[PDB]
Amino acid sequence: PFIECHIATGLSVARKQQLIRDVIDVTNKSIGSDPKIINVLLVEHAEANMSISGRIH
Amino acid sequence: PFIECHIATGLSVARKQQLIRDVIDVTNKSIGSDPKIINVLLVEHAEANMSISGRIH
Amino acid sequence: PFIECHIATGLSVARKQQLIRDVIDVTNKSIGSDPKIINVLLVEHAEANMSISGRIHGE
Amino acid sequence: PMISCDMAYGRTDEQKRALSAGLLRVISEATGEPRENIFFVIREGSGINFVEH
Amino acid sequence: PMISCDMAYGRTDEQKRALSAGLLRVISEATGEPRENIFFVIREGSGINFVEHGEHLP
Amino acid sequence: PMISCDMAYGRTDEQKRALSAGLLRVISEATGEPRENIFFVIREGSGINFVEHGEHLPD
Repeated sequence: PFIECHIATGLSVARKQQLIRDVIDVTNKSIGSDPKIINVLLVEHAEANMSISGRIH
Repeated sequence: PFIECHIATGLSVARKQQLIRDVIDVTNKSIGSDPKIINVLLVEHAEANMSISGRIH
Repeated sequence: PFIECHIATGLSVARKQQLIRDVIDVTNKSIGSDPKIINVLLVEHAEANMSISGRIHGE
Repeated sequence: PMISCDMAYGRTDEQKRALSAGLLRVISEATGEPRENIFFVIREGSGINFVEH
Repeated sequence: PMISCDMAYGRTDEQKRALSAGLLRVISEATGEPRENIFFVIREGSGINFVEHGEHLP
Repeated sequence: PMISCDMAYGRTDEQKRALSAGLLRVISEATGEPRENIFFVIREGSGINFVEHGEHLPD
């Protein structure tokens, strides 16, 4: 499977690598996919480029 | 809903903010979604990274 | 159709432009689409932000 | 431009046409690109496939 | 934040609930953002529509 | 790398195989990544779900 995650800029590189690791872990544990077949893409954006729930930053 | 818009870089912050406001309004008017469930992601790209109508920038 | 390609940063602009040409051609030849309606987006990422096959950049 | 909308299944073809007419207009007016230059795809799914708040 | 997962048909409602809950939890903890600030969509397809390790899926 | 193709329903499995082989070859060659490292998903929809050159597609 392919998980694509869009977050705000601001996390450290360490934190982001831990995030990816943990995405892989939780995907494996709930839908049962082998880590070998799990693909993750983390994309960071400026807050101004995102609207959560109709809100303007 | 989640509306993801890929546009060329070049707009002002003010123009992009209005664009996100306009996307939310349109979505709410046309399909009836509460702005509270409307999520918008605006992604800007270099013209070289995009082709529209098969055109190479 | 719309083809979105996520690759590592590192390609020259010339190389990226030909890649886009090549995707358009492959798509036209396989699927029949008029090149004028084949839309391609190339997105470049830091290696650290991609995991293929459960792998973490470095390790 | 390329635009996508992921949303719950259930909207009518008429509602989808309204959605696209609005989004095409607003993206076209903001970017200055002609409507013919803006690709749009709707992806639908059942409720179990969405978590919205 | 926004999260999507493209995967094959066949996961149970129970599995999709576990997935969304697990994903929202880790993204919320990483970003400091509440769960309600995190959109999630699962997009399903049949085997021919996925190529993994260079082979179409059954 | 990760590649997606959003296109109208109706393509045969043979066409989808041609499309994937072509994309994986061009991306692999441009990118220097092995074919096994290139994940590809095809997403299909009905005509009303696509707007190309200003118009919703027929089926």
